[PDB]
Amino acid sequence: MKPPQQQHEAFPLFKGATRLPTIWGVPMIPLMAMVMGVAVIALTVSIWWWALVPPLWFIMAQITKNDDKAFRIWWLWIDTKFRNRNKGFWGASSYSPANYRKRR
Amino acid sequence: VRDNLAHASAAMLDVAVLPKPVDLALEAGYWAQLPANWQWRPRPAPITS
Amino acid sequence: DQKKHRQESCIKALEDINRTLGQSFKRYGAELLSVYEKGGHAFSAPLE
Repeated sequence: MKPPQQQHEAFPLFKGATRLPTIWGVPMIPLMAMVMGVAVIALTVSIWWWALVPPLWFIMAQITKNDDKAFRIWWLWIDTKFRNRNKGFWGASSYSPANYRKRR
Repeated sequence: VRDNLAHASAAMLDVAVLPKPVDLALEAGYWAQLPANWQWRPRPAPITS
Repeated sequence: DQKKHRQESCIKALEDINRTLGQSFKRYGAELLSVYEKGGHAFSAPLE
């Protein structure tokens, strides 16, 4: 059927949605992760390796511009469905209902 | 359940809100339903009240 | 088997399209053409 529809009276929705706080067009938290990683590489192997910044930084800008919140999804997956140990045994990631906190 | 998901996607697209099935954050979304869980929400996007 | 998978995916998608068009042509008197049988044999309506 046709429940209530629009006739240009619809309440405006502005596209300031998910315009995340970005510097150079990239969010703070993932760019800081890249800074930490490249700093680790620079301190570990060689010091010529702050040239690893612009390539991955540009690829991250292209990723963020297309799909503004990819990194939050990435971190959620990594934290939850990647940590869960017995993925293989169950055929799927499962959490026991009864609270077996290793106590007795 | 996939058939119903495709149906729901068609329904949402009919009213001009482009949906994309959650694939990597299925568990995060499913734990984002319980009230008082902001740390588990996949895509929080600010909007007018 | 994956040819079959593509088969049901396309059939279901197109069948949803057909239902939506039928519901959208209520005032247009639309009629989806389909197989009809004459004399113990299958005669196609679209093929005509």
